[PDB]
Amino acid sequence: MKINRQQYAESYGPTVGDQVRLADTDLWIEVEKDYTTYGDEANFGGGKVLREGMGENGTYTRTENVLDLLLTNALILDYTGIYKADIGVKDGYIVGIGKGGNPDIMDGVTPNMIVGTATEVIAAEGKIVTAGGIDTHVHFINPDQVDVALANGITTLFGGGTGPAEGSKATTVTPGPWNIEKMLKSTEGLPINVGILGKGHGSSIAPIMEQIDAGAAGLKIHEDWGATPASIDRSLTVADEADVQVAIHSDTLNEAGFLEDTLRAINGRVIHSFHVEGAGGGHAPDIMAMAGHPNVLPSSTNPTRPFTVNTIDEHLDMLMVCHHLKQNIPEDVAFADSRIRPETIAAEDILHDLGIISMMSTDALAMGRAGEMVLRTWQTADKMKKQRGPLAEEKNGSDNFRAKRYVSKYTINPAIAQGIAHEVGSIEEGKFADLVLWEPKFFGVKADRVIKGGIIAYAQIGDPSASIPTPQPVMGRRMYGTVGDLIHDTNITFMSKSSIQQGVPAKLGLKRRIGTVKNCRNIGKKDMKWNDVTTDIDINPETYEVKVDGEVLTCEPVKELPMAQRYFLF
Amino acid sequence: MKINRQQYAESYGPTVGDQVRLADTDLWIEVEKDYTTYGDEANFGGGKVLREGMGENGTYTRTENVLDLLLTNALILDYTGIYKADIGVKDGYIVGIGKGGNPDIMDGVTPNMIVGTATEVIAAEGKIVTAGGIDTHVHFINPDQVDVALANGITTLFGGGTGPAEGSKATTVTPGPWNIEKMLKSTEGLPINVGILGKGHGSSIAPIMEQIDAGAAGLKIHEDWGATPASIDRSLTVADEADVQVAIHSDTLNEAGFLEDTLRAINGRVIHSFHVEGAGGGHAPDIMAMAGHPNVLPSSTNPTRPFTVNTIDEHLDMLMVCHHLKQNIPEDVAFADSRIRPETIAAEDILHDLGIISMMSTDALAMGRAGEMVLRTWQTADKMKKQRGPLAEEKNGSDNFRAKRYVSKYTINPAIAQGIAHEVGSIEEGKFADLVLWEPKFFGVKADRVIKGGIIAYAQIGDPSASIPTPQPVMGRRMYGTVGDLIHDTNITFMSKSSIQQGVPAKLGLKRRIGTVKNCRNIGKKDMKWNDVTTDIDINPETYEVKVDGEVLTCEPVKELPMAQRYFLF
Amino acid sequence: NYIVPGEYRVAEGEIEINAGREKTTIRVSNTGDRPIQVGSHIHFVEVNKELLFDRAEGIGRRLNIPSGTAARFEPGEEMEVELTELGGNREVFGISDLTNGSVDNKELILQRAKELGYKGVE
Amino acid sequence: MHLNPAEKEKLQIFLASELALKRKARGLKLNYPEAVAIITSFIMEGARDGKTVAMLMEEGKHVLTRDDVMEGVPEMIDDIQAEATFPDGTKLVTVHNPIS
Amino acid sequence: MHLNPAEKEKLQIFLASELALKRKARGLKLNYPEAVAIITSFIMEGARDGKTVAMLMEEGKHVLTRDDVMEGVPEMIDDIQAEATFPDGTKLVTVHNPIS
Amino acid sequence: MHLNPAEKEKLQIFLASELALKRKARGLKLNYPEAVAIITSFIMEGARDGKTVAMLMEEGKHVLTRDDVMEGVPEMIDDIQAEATFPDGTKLVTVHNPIS
Ligand code: NI
Ligand code: NI
Ligand code: NI
Ligand code: NI
Ligand SMILES: [O-]
Ligand SMILES: [O-]
Repeated sequence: MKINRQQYAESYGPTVGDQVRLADTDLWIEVEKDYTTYGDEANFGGGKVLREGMGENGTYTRTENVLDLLLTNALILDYTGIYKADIGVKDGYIVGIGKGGNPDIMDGVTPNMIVGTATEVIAAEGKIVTAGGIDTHVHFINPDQVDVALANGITTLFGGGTGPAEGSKATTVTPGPWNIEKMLKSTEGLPINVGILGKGHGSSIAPIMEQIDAGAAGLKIHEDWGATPASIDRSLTVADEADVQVAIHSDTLNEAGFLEDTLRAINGRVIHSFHVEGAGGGHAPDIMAMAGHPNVLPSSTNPTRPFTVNTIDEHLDMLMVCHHLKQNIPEDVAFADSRIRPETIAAEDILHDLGIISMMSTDALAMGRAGEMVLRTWQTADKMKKQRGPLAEEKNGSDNFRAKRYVSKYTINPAIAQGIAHEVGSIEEGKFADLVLWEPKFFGVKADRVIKGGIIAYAQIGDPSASIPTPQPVMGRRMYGTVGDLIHDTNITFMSKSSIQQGVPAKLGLKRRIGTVKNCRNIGKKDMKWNDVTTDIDINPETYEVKVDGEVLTCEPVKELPMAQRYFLF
Repeated sequence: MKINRQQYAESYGPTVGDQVRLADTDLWIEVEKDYTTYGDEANFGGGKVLREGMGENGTYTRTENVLDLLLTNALILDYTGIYKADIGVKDGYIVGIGKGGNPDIMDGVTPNMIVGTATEVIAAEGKIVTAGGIDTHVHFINPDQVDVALANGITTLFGGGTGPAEGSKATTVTPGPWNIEKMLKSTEGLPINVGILGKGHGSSIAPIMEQIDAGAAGLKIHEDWGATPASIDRSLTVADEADVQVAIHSDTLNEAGFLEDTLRAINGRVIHSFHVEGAGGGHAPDIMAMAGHPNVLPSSTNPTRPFTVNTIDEHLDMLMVCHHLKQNIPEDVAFADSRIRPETIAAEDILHDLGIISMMSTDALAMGRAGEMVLRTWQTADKMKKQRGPLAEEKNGSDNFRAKRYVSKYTINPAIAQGIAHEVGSIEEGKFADLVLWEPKFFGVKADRVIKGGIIAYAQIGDPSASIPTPQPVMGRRMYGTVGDLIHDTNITFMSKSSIQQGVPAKLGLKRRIGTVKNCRNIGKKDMKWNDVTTDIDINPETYEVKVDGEVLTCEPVKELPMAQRYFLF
Repeated sequence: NYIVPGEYRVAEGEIEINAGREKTTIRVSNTGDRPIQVGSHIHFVEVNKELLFDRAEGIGRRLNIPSGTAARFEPGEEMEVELTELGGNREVFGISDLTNGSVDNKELILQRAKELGYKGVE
Repeated sequence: MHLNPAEKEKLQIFLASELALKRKARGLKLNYPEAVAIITSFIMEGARDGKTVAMLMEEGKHVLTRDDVMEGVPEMIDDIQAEATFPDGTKLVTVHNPIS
Repeated sequence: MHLNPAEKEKLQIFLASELALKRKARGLKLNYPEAVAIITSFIMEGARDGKTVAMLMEEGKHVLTRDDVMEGVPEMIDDIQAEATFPDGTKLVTVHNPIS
Repeated sequence: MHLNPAEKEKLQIFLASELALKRKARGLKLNYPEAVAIITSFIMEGARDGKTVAMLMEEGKHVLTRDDVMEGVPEMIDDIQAEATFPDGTKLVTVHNPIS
């Protein structure tokens, strides 16, 4: 028997050569390869394949190559490829990507992907499956921000803060041993992976280092605490000793130096440059030149992504109100005009498309939206396809190259930058089972189901009083992975090696999975997947014109975006 | 002095011979007996009886026959009787049913029901008090389902699932040791009693048994996992070894056998037959014949209860959409027509009334409503009184026989079936104090207060900012029994004897009360209270006509029910 | 260029299921008075006793239909079905307990089938 | 009032439908959640009126047409499901392809 | 807006009252929660208008009559209580037997 | 509908604005939360209409005047901020001294 390709894709999801539109964008992803054996596809339900003696093995105990969970027929979108496979989970980790079922009767079964008595099933046919998003610029200001992040497919928050204190409202900082300890204890109740940044400020090593020993996963250098040559230097000395990452929001005011002074203080050491375009902060007007250097891991925050007709009006006003600036004080207007620049925001769109900016992030509740990192990544990719065309490297008419370049910006690249890519950031065997299922019509907009440590944590689901789960109102809801003690097993607290060695988890009574930060100090730009480009970026101090390889980088703002008014009630 | 009966009932609740209407139904319950001493009724408030040196004893310490809690003047509705008594609670258990107060000065005080310094008071005058409902067909799909269940007086959920995974959306199954461990840890946060079912599927004993050792309280055999002769046989061999119950959703498709094949695999062993009418699943069209056998404990799920003019249209459409069936594929229409049958749904109403189906259950979020088990039990009893008349066994014009037959279906019978009736399922001395208070006008519709382990867990209560608790809006709310560590003392996790002996609670850090499942394998139909009838049920394979003792069982669907649009906002 | 959010653009062609495996057509009759529906992946010799067919021709085989679909037999209905070969290790356990091992043990499978009254053991 | 959890939740649907109907009245093409809210609230108000499940399965296909909604919204909505209290208790309504 | 918990909750009462008034406008006899919502919202809007507690105790008995509600609803509602901010601060209104 | 947390929350603003507009219609001077609700809902409905951030910064200063609100309310409201989905995605609107 043969099955026509339309009916095959409707039953099992798409197969090799089939294309899928991402939401209401112009972007198409094409299935590159498929791990299945045609005729032996796994599926679950009445009279379906995953039944005892059939596609479910009735012999093997859980330890004998049997899965805890099989996601059937997933369309994976990952830096590693765009392809069709079953995904096998065991002990909260991805253990197999391939073909699940019963080797008794099926050909092509991946040997550790047996469906047995112990196996739960999630149907992913007709879903796109991605890694959980890794947001590395989070202000911990309002605990309601966690569901916002989960609803847009974010599973890891790296940042700092103590709630709506002015330090935290401005900076991703949890300062000092006591605030760090308190926020590690708060984290026990947050249904998302977390890593905490200490204050990257001081002129003696001991005040900075004692934050790493207390359980910080990294540091933040911020101009509001003094982004001085001394604070930069001492933070990077701590980081090189402790094997944690340092993020920087540089001296916008150029008070103690210009960009070249900050780069001399960095002295070739690895650093994560936050909101590298500079609307979110940094040396006016040329901070974005950081993104050309081999020791810089450069991220954007989301409010400039992508460049739209309301962007400048929105940002200029937001900067003036948040800094208490007066429209009638010429120094205030000059400062705002030096910081919010259409020239660098337009160039930032193109630097993303070229693989020169490696990462996205939110700046959640400080100057960015907790639930729009994934959303704005795809809106940027879609705008760039419209304005620049398919990238030269594309084939078959697909946008696969662009899709891998852009999915890397919020999955694997932040994880590499932070020293946590051994645990999270991609759909690979041996990594934690943080997985997001998307209906293609909602791709990048609203996650269907968010799996944390192999258990559903968050889902779009309906009336809990109904006969079935789909009746209205369908809304984002926390699921059983967030309830009781299961919140401890489905989530990771990322901590420094020293805090782990010194027994901070046992001292504080932390019950969450403990993740080790490591391998942050001997990476660079070349380690950013699909986004590894180093180049001399010139920013004209008079016109704010950005040039790369002698060419001005400019594009127009757009009046409309996809993934916007078709989807949202407000 | 003498008190007229109307004023007596208004002050103290009804006494011997008085009748009370259940909600807006036609059903009347009559007080059979009263434990009080007239003139020495207990009551609490200003100038009332329960005061120091008066109806409250001021001498005795808590250990000296003093209660932690006295429910005064309760109208108990229970399989054991419909009667007026005070209910005494101590250490979270019912310790006395009788007459509370102070033996210093009162006649007739039950000796362990002293009101002392240590005693809290709940006024139950003019309330109906029942046991918490025991729902034995729960899909754990959406944690919001717990409040839904509490609001309709359910206090125990037995079932399975891991949240909105396809396996869980179809089947009451938490598969394998790891998913079971994870859901036991989730249970620590759910403010209701819980027992978890493992997957009753496999051809070797070890994969099935290792779920019981991990902390499952029972098994579920479901056609979607292969309800084969082998899976049935191995599950019942495990169950007989482990002393846990097995629930079955049989092979609707008759793929590996007909009903007689499933009964031969069961081989006289005890089994709980879920949704025995068969709309919810099972051998088409004759599964309901299971309910005639002495080794079968038969339950209904709630969507067919009772038979109404919208039932068939609703079910046929629900089955087609949930199974992805096409109205233009003749095999799909034939399957639906073979499964949704007015002939068996109408007969199911009468089999409940005759005591041939012993239990109700929800099928919460799979094909049934988490908050309507109690509701639909009484709507069925009311429809049967209207269509069949008072049962022959009634006296005094009351519906007491019917009320005891029907309250048994969602209290004591599920508890007996599951092996948990030593702890829960009835208002008896020595059982856990899971008690539901109902205003008669809301009886079976909306619980007033739900007591879990002797502390209020859930209540219909008003504005928390008000001077008093009754101002609007009055809505269902979680109470202090659900907050902090008290959730551990007010709720039971039911587990297998082996998992308890192997120290699973200590291994997982479970803090909840641990209940032992036992005495499930040497019961039968004769052990179902008020619902113990065995008979040859014939289901005509051509007309789907049900006959018992040579008589066709049929009734009309109704256009209206009580306990419906008078009460609900939607 | 009307946009259907999340739409597919499937490639040209057709998917051949169970490619390169032997196919077999047999006649099967539902001798019972209730419908029987048989899924794609049940070992065909182990189906409902009241299905009458050459049971030997079901050994080591299943229906050649798309994964997750089923063949329906109304009461009294006789029709032809196409079978394909089981793959992997060609072992079956459980189901009706006729095989519990290699599907190559034809003699033992049919002896069990005949003793338990599976129709069509020839 | 004695609201249960579902009654509290379903007030949101009514509210979203009122919001969407105001947007339609000032001449906007409706989006995906607006359209779903309007059709869902219509079903629950129909049940309250005492219509049958069959009447609402029919009527729900004629509440909004293609020219009431943005491009792609008809194809995004495969079916709208709602439970409400009919005169004969809670029932499930499914409206198939409500916007053709 | 600086909403406190009670302000958030009491928006639900207003919303339920709007729902109930729409149902009454299309000719339905109102049920128990509908009737309670309408009378409760009337009390809180009266306080907002600057009426006295005594005025609302009187007026609340004339908002709905027997022929506005289903059989048995008058006898189910013994009293409706609401707190609202009067010109002289929060006060409790109780309306006794509002539907006679 | 697939509501996210912000969509659920912002329905409250619409509801509070409807409540406040009913109070203004029966002749009341509006209070601080009423005024904030009305101006906030105006901004989010304007975004839905496809107005620019600049248009709403202008219009938001003319929704309510001094004689629509109680004494001191104009001086209590220094600025009203709202985020909504414009045709070009979520943007922040700040209205400075909306009631002069
Ligand atoms: Ni910054
Ligand atoms: Ni920041
Ligand atoms: Ni079932
Ligand atoms: Ni079920
Ligand atoms: O920032
Ligand atoms: O079920």
